[PDB]
Order: sequence, then C-alpha cells, then structure tokens
Amino acid sequence: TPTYAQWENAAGVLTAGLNSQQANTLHAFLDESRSAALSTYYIRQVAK
Amino acid sequence: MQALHLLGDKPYLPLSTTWSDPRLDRAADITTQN
Amino acid sequence: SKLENYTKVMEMLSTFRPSGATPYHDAYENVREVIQLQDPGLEQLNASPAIAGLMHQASLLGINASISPELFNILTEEITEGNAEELYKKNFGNIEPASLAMPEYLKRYYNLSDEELSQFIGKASNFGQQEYSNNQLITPVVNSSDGTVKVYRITREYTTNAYQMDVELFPFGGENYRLDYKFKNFYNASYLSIKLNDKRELVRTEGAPQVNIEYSANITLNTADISQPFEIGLTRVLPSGSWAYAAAKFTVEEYNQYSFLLKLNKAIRLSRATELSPTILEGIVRSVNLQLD
Amino acid sequence: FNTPLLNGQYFSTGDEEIDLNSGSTGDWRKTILKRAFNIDDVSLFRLL
Repeated sequence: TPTYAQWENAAGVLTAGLNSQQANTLHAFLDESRSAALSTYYIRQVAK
Repeated sequence: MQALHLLGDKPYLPLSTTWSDPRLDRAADITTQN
Repeated sequence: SKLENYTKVMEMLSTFRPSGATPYHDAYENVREVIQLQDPGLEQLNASPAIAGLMHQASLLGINASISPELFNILTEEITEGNAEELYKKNFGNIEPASLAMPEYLKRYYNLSDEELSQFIGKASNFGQQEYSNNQLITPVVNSSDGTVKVYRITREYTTNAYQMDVELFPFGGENYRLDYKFKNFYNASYLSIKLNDKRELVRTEGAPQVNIEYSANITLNTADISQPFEIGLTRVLPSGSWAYAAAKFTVEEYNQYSFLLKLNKAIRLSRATELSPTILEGIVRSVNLQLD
Repeated sequence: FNTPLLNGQYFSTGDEEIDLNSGSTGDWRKTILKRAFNIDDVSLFRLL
C-alpha cells in the first residue's frame, strides 16, 4: 500500500496544476475538513 | 448564542417505544374509565 | 502531542482511529478534491483504457466513494466475539461502552443529527445477529424508557421432543418478543397451544400446524419470567387430547455491547463516508450475506 | 511562493540545490516552483 509520503507527493503534484479559482475552492474545502478533524481530535485527546 | 444556551440541550425522544399498535376496539375499552 | 512539524501531525491524525471523525488522511482528501475538480467522475480516465487498466477498478472507484485507506481498514475488519473485546480497545479506547450506550453521548460523539441517529437506532434491531448460532442469539434491544441500548444473550436449550421442531425467539421491545418455530413431524392438532413453560398460555392457534412451515408469535416475556432459565412449552393438542408436546429452555442474559457498538460504528462511518442513506446500505448488505456483516 | 503554505513548509532563499529535470521527480521545492509559475515539469525544464 502507498505510504503517506507517496500520497503527499501526489497531492502536491496534483495541486500544482490548479488555477487560482480552483485552488481557492480546494483550500476552502480542505480548511473545513481539517477544522472538523482537528476539533474532534482535540475533544478526544487534548481537552481537560 | 445567548438564547441558545438559555434553551439548552434539545431533548432526545426515542422514536419507537412500548406503544404496540392496538386495535381501535381494545384502545376504546382501555380508554373507557370507570 | 510531542510533534513539532505539520506533516508529522497530519500523519498522526491520518491513523488516529480512536476518535470520532478521524482518521483524516489529508493528502488523500487533497488528491480526491483535485481530481473531482479537474475531471469530475473520471470521464477522461475511463475514456483512456490504458490508464484505467494500469489501476485496479476498485482503486480509482474507491476514490469516488471517499473511503480513506484507514477507513477501509476499519470497514474490512472481521468483527467477531473473541476479538471484539480488543477491537473495542482499537476502535474506541477509553470511553466506557456503558456511557457510549446512551444515545445522547453517542450522537454527540459522532456529531450526528437527531433524525440521523433515529434511523440508525431503528436499524439497530438489524445490527444484532440475524439468526441463532450455537443455540445462542445475541441482540441489542431498545427497552428505551431512557433511550438506552441493552444487549441480551438468549441461549436456547432443547428440553423435550426436540425431534418435533425447531424453535427460535427474537425480541423487538421491552418484554416484547417474536417467537418463531418450525415443525419436523406432523400431528393433526385440533389446536396448537403454546405456554410459558406449561403454565401461562401465551398464544393458542386452532387447527394443525403443518410440517416445514415457520410459524411466528408476538409473545411477551416479563421480568419475573426472563430472570429464570425459563422453558417455553409448545403443545400441538390433537382432537383426542393426545399431544405432540415439545419444549426448549431459553436463558436470557444481559451482555456486553462491544459487538453491537463495533457494528454501529462500521455502519455510521460507512454511511457518512459514502453519503448514502442507511436504508440503501441495509438494502445492499443483505444482497451479499444473510448476516449483516 | 509562500502563500498558500504547502504542507506547512516555508520557502526561502537557501544554499541548497534544486533540480529542474522533468524526469527527476524533484522534492517539494520543485512543486513550489511549478505552482508559482503555473507550469508543468516539462515546460519548467524548457523555461530553464
């Protein structure tokens, strides 16, 4: 199975081809997903 | 948000329960009080 | 976390299976979003047979369904009694299954909606075992005067004339049960009488029960009953007053929630990842296995 | 170059050496260059 570095490399190569408008939408979607994941992890593992 | 925490936790209401789909005939006699 | 750089943190997050909306594979999400921007639906990929054939179908296709590789490891797992007691350690860690049994706590944990949770809790009657195995049935039951989920083990024990029949019991509510039974031999009953033990007659059916027919009854069994290793005594009474009596005991035990919560977890995470209705997934899973697995 | 940040890596002038060969499959710095110039690897080498 592909290791995380392979995935991150593919993510970067694929992202380099996008335009400003599509990059803006991609970054907004990524930020929303990251916020949800980080909130759940913080609640489970860091909250007192 | 000020009104939101005043209302508090929305109550959870278990969708199905002990109620057993009774016949109208029998529901009538159960409901008919002494 | 003792992690200094961003990518080590996202590697940690990509495998943090014990939390309720991780695992979150960020590079995979970036790749999926970039693909669905640049070529929605892989029309150009599928229009090129060589590229599509360098991939497996299930790999390109599983990027549509938003199944991450760790979520694929979660969903693939062979949940059974004899590993559920430690796969609970893998998949939930430190939250007690008694707390996670409460619908409010679990809904907060998955950040579900009320109507979204309600259909999974209806589906919970399917989440159990679908048929008896080793004369045992282990099942969740609502009994929900407080919403809570309780898992019951029913253990069958054929006591009397087991050559007459098979008999099976399937709860659906608090002190509310379906009893199923299927005869092996024919006796021309004037009526069929069925009792708690040979004592409290729970149902009676007129005429002769036939061979190879699965009969059913929405019986009730009460606390003072199911605390016992009670018998269920069935009795085909012939017009002569002779009978093919047969019976089995049914021990009712309260049981751990592990195998229930692991199946509910698989169902919730699959439904959320594929944005498919739980009814659709239930209609798909039955087309592979008669056990919901 | 620096915005948006790519995988939490900050780009700055340094003494390290970056390869512009298209078939070399360079590191994240090459991806930063491609994203900044909005060009692919082959055209990047052609521009070089």
